[PDB]
Amino acid sequence: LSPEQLVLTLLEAEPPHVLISRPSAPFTEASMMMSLTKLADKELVHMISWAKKIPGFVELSLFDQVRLLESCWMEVLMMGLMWRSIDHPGKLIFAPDLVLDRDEGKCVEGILEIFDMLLATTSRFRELKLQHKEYLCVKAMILLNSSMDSSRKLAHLLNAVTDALVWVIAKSGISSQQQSMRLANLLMLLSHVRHASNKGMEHLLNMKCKNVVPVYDLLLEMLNA
Amino acid sequence: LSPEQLVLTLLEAEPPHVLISRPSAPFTEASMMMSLTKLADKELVHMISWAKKIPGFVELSLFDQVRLLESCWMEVLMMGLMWRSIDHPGKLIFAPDLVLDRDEGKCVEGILEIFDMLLATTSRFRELKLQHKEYLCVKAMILLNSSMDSSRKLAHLLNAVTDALVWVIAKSGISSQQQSMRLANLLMLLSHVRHASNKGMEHLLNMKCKNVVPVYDLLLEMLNA
Amino acid sequence: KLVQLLTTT
Amino acid sequence: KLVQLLTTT
Ligand SMILES: Oc1ccc(-c2ccc3c(Cl)c(O)ccc3c2)cc1
Ligand SMILES: Oc1ccc(-c2ccc3c(Cl)c(O)ccc3c2)cc1
Repeated sequence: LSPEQLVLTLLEAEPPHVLISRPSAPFTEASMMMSLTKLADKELVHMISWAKKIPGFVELSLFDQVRLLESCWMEVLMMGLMWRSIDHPGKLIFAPDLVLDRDEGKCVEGILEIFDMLLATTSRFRELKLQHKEYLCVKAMILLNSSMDSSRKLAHLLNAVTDALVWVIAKSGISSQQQSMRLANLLMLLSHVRHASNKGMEHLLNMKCKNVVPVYDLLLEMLNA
Repeated sequence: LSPEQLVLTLLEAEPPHVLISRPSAPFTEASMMMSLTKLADKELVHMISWAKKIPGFVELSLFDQVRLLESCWMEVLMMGLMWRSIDHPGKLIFAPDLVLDRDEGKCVEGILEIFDMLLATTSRFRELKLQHKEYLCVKAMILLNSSMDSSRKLAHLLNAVTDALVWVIAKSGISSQQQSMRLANLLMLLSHVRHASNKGMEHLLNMKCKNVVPVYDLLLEMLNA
Repeated sequence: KLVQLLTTT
Repeated sequence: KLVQLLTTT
């Protein structure tokens, strides 16, 4: 499977946008967690479908496929989020009708922190001018690199995508030396996405223990792992 | 300042080998945790000096120097641990007089999980045959990228170390495609070192709250922040 | 559930 | 502690 065929396969696998309506009245702590938890749940279902379309994912053992999704689901969600808010500085596009402003994150006890590092990482992506094709690879890599014989298969799958990212970047035309630089700058961002995920899931866990909103089924299973 | 000269200065910033003055003896739970915290505290002092020796670090605003260190210290600690353990598979070389086996990490609850993460990421760097000069750049990058007007200096500095890591890889003489692949596999592991980091803190912070770990001034400050 | 979507869907 | 070691050598 050539790098371009892998990228084209990922493009096609791009999940459709989950539509959700912004509450009619101004957000409350509950209404918001309500909208974010619902969105996440629905996006998770689409994420599993997306994963089974990632070249060679289904070939891994089920227990592996499980560990990967269990450890990266928030990162993949936030990487998608950030991408959607790319051309909207200061704004976080959780959905076509659910646009959140950095300031609205105050109706929630300690989520503004999350919203800020999300916007920040986004600005970096915008600054670097992340491309759609690069994005598809970075997102697919997040899943495969969350390894946090079958395993050996995993290494080969992750290299395939890396070759794809390299292939895409080369097509930008920039000097070889610069291709290494962009490739590096894009990946260094994975840690930031990783951080937001940790403080994002920790926050979510707290809310549940707080009963600030109902978190069950898929959303819950993923929370505990 | 050429990449080669920048990597040299990093080699020159390398902190000394630290020992905890502990005579050979089987490890208990309280004896193990005190050793790990007493060691981390010493290394913390050496880490401050290290960063100060990183070109332009002192040139940063005092606020930045602090934020960068308060967030990456644990990662930088584990990164160092991994380089020292790279040649002793199955063992975690925290210090010459503090070597631990995966089973010995069972005395302490939760530690075993962390040990696995550290051992896994280590054996992972081992397969990639991590070169010292690569280790120097990576560790420097962990510091400069732990960030979540002055910024230009940071970015410019982070950029240099990145440019330095690319150089190191280009000198290995391997294929160009492989130079990109290697650079990629290396940066992807930072996510893992960052993961065993958050977990490491969580465990330590839990130990702190229980006053079961001896009181270490520098260690405590770094943990609270 | 997670396993369901993976193997049943 | 961190700041004094940062401002002294
Ligand atoms: O596409 C998406 C959809 C939802 C999220 C997201 C991010 C942070 C969250 C935090 Cl901190 C919570 O406490 C509760 C739910 C959250 C949900 C991220 C990306
Ligand atoms: O160079 C070093 C020295 C020490 C550490 C280290 C790693 C894990 C730790 C955990 Cl889980 C604790 O609960 C308490 C202290 C710890 C200290 C890491 C790198």
